[PDB]
Amino acid sequence: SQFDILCKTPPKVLVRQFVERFERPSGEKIASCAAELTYLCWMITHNGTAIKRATFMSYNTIISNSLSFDIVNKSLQFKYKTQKATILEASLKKLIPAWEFTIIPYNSDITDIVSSLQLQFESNSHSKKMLKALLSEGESIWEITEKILNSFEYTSRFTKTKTLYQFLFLATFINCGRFSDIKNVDPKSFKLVQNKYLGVIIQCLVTETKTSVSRHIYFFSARGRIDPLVYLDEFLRNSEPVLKRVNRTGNKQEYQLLKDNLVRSYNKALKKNAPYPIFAIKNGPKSHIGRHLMTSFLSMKGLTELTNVVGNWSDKRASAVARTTYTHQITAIPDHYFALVSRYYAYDPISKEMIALKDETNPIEEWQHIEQEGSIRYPAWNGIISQEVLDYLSSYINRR
Amino acid sequence: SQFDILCKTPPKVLVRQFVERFERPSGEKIASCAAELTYLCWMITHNGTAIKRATFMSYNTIISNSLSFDIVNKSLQFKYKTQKATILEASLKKLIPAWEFTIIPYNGSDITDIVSSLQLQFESGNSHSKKMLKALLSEGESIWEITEKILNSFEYTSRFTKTKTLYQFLFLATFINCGRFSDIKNVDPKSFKLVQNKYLGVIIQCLVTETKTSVSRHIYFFSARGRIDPLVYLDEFLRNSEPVLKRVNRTGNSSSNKQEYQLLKDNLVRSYNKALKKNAPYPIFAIKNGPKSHIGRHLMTSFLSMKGLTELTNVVGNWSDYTHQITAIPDHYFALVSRYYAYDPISKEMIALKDETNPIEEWQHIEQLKGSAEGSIRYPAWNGIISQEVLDYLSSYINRR
Amino acid sequence: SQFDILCKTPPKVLVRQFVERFERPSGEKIASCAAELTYLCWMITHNGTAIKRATFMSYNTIISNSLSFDIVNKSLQFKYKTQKATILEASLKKLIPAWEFTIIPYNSDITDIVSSLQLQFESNSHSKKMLKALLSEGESIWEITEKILNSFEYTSRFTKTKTLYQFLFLATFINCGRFSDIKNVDPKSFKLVQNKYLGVIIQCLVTETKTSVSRHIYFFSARGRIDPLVYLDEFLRNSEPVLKRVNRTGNKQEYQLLKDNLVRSYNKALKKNAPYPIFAIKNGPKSHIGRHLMTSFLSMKGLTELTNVVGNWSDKRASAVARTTYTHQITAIPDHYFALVSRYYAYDPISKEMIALKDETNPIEEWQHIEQEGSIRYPAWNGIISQEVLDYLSSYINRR
Amino acid sequence: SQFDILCKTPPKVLVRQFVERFERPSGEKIASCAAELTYLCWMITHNGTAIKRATFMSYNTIISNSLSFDIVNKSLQFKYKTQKATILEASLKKLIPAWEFTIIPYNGSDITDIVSSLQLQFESGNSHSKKMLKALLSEGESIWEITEKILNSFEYTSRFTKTKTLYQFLFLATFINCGRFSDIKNVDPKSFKLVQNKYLGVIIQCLVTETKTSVSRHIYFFSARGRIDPLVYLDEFLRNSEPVLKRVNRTGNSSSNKQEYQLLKDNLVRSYNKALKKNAPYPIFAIKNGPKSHIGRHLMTSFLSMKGLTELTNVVGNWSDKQITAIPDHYFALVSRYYAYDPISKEMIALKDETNPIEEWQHIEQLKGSAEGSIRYPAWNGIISQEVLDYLSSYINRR
DNA sequence: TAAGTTCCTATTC
DNA sequence: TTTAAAAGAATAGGAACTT
DNA sequence: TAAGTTCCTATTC
DNA sequence: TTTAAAAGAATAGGAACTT
DNA sequence: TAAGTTCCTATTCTTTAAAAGAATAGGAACTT
DNA sequence: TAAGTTCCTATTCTTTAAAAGAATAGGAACTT
Repeated sequence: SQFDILCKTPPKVLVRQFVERFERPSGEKIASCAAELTYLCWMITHNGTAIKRATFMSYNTIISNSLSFDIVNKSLQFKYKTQKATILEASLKKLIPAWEFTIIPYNSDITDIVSSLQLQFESNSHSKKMLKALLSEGESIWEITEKILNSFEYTSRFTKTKTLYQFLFLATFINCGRFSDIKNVDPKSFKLVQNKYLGVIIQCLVTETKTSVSRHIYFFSARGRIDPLVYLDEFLRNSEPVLKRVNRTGNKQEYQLLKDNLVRSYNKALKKNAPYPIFAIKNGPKSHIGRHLMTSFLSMKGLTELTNVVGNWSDKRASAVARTTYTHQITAIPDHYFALVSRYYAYDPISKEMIALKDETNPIEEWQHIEQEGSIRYPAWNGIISQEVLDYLSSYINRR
Repeated sequence: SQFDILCKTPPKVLVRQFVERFERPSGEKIASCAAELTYLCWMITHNGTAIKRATFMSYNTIISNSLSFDIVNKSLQFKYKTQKATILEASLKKLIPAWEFTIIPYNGSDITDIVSSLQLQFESGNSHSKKMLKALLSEGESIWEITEKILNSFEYTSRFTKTKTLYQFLFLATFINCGRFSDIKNVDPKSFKLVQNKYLGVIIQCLVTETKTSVSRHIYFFSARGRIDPLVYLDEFLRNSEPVLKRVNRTGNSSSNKQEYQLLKDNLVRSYNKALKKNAPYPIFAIKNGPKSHIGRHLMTSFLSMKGLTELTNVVGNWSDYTHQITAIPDHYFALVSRYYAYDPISKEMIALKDETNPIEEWQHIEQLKGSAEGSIRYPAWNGIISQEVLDYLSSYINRR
Repeated sequence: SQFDILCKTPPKVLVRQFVERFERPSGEKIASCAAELTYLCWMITHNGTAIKRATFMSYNTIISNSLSFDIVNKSLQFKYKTQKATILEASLKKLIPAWEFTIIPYNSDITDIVSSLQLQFESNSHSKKMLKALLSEGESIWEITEKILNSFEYTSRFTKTKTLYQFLFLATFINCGRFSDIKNVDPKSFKLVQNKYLGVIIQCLVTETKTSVSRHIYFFSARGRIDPLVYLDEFLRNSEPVLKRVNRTGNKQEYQLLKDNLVRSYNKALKKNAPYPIFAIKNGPKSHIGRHLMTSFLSMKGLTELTNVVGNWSDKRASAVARTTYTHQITAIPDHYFALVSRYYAYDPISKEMIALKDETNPIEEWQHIEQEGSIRYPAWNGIISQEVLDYLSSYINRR
Repeated sequence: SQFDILCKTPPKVLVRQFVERFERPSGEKIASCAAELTYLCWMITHNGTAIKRATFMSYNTIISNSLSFDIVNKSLQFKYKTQKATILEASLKKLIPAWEFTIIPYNGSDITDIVSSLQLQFESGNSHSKKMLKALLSEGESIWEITEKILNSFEYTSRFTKTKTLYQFLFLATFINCGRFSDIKNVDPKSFKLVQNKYLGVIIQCLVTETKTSVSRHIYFFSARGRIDPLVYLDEFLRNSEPVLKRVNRTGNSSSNKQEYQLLKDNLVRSYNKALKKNAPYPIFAIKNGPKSHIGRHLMTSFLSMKGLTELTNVVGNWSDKQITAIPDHYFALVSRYYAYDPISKEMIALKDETNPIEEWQHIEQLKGSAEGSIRYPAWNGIISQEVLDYLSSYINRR
């Protein structure tokens, strides 16, 4: 894609190509400066600091949509997310003195506004009210989860896809993370970590998150119909490692858990199977549904205090400076969080305790037996995902 | 009304009509651009963002009053609530290049004047309004006593039952919720629900979305001890007024969601104010431009203050400090306003009054025999609109008493 | 005083007199424009809004100290608490076009700065620490109160003064109010109000307070050697009604409780008798001691919640719009406040209750007997202070 | 030092000396105006407001490094942290009309440069520091384990007892209070008090006023369970170091109040850092410009975060948030280690370990008639509250 | 010996 | 690190007279 | 009959 | 009445191809 | 007398805005 | 088939600046 290409082009070459466009003034040539113009405007306002894919993408669009120019008077303007327009205009000019630039703050023309209105005239909150309904009716969060999960069971056209959809969904719910949170997981960071309520849980790491604050992603045995480890198994056995896509203009992590485009097909599917009204609403949550469900679950269950941590929201109860530079360790999802989500335990608002449900299978005890042929079951991830892990999962699976 | 019409006219048509006015320059034609000019100036400064009724109304007036023009020199000016006049003038011109526009800031001191003015005062309605309000609560009567009085002032002056019902309902409604007329008026009748309350058993709760500051809030109704009972007036209301189709109140064309009904009629306020004005159960109500339908809101604000519960004011009155965000009122608020309990400043808890009648218990009895879908019989007008579960509760409560 | 005179002069006359000063340019004449110049600058920046005494006083001084002028070049300047100097200068000029004005913001040049420093180089916190000591030591608040109170008992040169000092002091303490709070009480507003702990208490009203937020002042029977009603009695029988002084270039209230100058005489006394170190410190609290003491009492007793109300400090729990426009009734001093300060009861931080002290005289019961002549004991306030009140006090007194 | 001298020189004298430099235009003379030029530029932009040591120091350097001039054209320029350069230049000139001044903003981008720079990177500070810090806590050891290690790294490397005492005291001190060096150093020794705390009986509390952000805060010392005990290091400290006369740190020269004593010596930090640097009990400490004395602060910030108690961070560490505030009771409960925090209930739980600090306080508070505190800590006798010196003295022997 | 200081300069919060 | 300055309205004090 | 309405304008929050 | 605007970095959607 | 007053001046508190937007209150001629 | 992909564009999150001040860390030449 354009961005990948930008990343492949040498700085001087970019600047080079940008100038050539203005030597033999052509509409064909000036009309495409967009991508380059983006890179330049950024590099200027940030002094060589690399630019991230998404950002380049957004801005490129913004410029491309607003770009306009007069070849005769050598004047070109466009919109950009900035407030020090002048400084930028000056810079651009030094590069092409013969021209006049005019950067317009992103943040109009009547006839446009009008037609736009005249258009609408002929045609978020809704989704929030719909989610409320979805929840505030017959079933529970878990019941809803299973339903959504099952809506893929028969509709999917391939096994990989069915596997991917269900894995992703459940994954996003369990961790209250975004698509990108699950997608950018470094497969080589899978570990078994202890948890006083479940014996052990699988933990991996995501670094390239939205707010650039690393967090862990977990997988663990759950009681009942829905079991993460199971979907994790099905996942591993149908999808293979993905080479970490480059997401910024610069110059280490060779793999990523899912494919960047999984989200489109996922959303598209979730949209069609529409296991609930909410999913019909255009621009309504899609992949993000997982996140909202767990946020609600925690609330409804009376544990909002965990939400921020589980979901990874910069915590404001601590001075920014105190976080930015005096804290050196990815905050921990508290032990009991998993206890609850695993369903082998319940929460007593009064006794402020986890009450192990009298199910016959004890999560801890069963771990012991397992701890007391992995590389064979998951050949694709063999050599990538820790063997210690591949074994645990392999066992756990057969062990059932 | 003009606004409704604006909402019915297609964008291009509006712009169209606005231009035609300047083709065959006529006083008749240019003098009416007002409404259109308003729409345009807004759309420009807000980039397609819809405009609310009230706002359009205010601005339309402002322009209309200030509009002036020279057909010969093709120059037209008017006032508008803006500070980037130039940008706007430019825009207007592109639409009609042949003309010159001049937007004058709505918002933008000579000694000798000031002096003479003072020299005038030295020798011999608003600051008066606030005095009477202080007075009102300053004299003997308690808030509740005042409320009952005002309430009764409609009892024998109203010309119809509907009106008597409406006035008393509205008044008590606004007091109980410390809400504005619009708060009660824009309630979505289809949102009535029974909600539990540890002090009164249950209370009726509805929802208002189209509020002034566009911050949704709930409106409540509940059993109260004594001669004034909300549920009773709610009953009388329901049995004399009917659902009202939600009026459109902004240029958009959103035909999605948007509640289909509203609790009261937009014009109720005029007749209400007018009545409250004439019956003038108190001096305050005589003062021109003094509070009228708003009185309810001042009373509760004062009640809360005087009682030492200002912490609730902001929430109750709804002022600024994936959930469809809305904040309700604390449980004990109703406990107090219902009068079945008393507030203890020292402990800060709500204390029930050893008066035999304990509200909670009476709710139980009512909740016990259901199946008596007799609610839908007493309130036929709201049948199908207001939750049956609610219509039953009220119906029972009423008969049960 | 100058201010009173200003209030007596007609607007046009003032402006008149101000101009005459500049017709026959005289140092004598221009040097006195001060008072007038103040009035004008205010009226301008506030558009006819009346000006309060204190404010006029402060500003008059500020101008007077900074006023300077050149009769030859017709240029005059002075300092004033403003930031829109120009607007003001323009206005002044229209009144006297022949002149040039220059308003200098109240709230530079090196050589000045330097000399200033060179000056300092050669030459509040204390009082706060001293108060801490005063408190954070042996004697209790009440013990301290009695001592201070007694320090006037013999030092005073007259009975009226001894009465005034002791009344004022105890008054300010009981109500945690300033001098002005006690002084500006409308004597015609005395009432008997019920209180479920003491039977009844005397309540009066102050409107002309600093923050212009009316509040009530109380008097009540107290257990022990210090009894408000007693000092209230002694007060009433030695001082007389005071004509409400005008305090704004304007409102109705024909009388005020104390004389405006009582404070000087009071401070001066409290200063000399210095019953405590604190009172020696220049500019340290004088009449204000009473407030501080109660503020501390409430805190120390664990009842800060009452402080704001009792002392009257703008509520911050309700939007200003709400406080301003909609709140129409003075928040009420909670019932138990008096219970505590009266000393017939104690406060239990745990049980959150007032515990009546087993004293033999029940405040409530004794009220009954009294409720089951006054115009003779308090002839001066006869016709001014409610008879119902004069009787209650009269009785209570004799009844002892 | 230069700063102390500035503080000793009379205003008019300074301005005097500054002008003389320009009368007989000399490279020798103009080249030294630096310190004076600093004082002037500040006094101007702040109108007589005194200037703090550190600030003067920083600015003096900035000017000194940037100062340049032409004796022939009588033109002199330098950098300064300002944005209203002109106003300042004008002022300076009035003082020396014959000259032309040009104040250059300390804080600021040519494309072609940027580009080439990028074109360069395309082919092939804290960063490393922040990696090790992550590492530190990432590896095995717990915060407390790390603390003890660092603490012990001084035990045998120190060349004197005073120094060994100082280092260990300071370190543990900074950690317990999550304060800066200056926070511990500027404590007014005469402000020590024994305050009650429903979880440990009592704790020692002192006061610091001259803090970085000029927001006073308290510094505490208390009994802790295990090998690491603050009271113990506090004891060792008191018995080897002595009161320090509060150094003047601002050209305010206001004669009154101002505590006369400071807890530690201003230069303790250099040696401390230098030591911590060499003993490098951990990789982190090797990184140049990486945290050193500060380490204690970072540890507690992390401790609180990791423990799920960030709500306490701002208070404990003294950062701006929305009668100087003071640490919640349970904070000490936790750091003392006699109690454990329960995330689910959110209460502090004492450990069934026999030694209940509260009870042991009682015993100590009981048997009086022991002014023997003033005997163990003679140096601080008369400075540190006796009530305190007794408590510590007892506690110590009592163990 | 250096670890300690002393007194600026360089870095960081 | 951090981030509300100041208008406007009291309460002290100075000092020359009064009782 | 005048209280109630209709639809702007004037005021206030 | 109200009073954090917006840069920067995700997650939906559109639509023409692939299987 | 020197405490008690006058009448300014010097210090020290308390509380804060402006204006685009969006309601509520009033004016008049109509409606029932 | 259309579900599943590509590769942009359109919407919707998430957190916060810039720089004057004010400490802490380091450089070098001295010192106990």
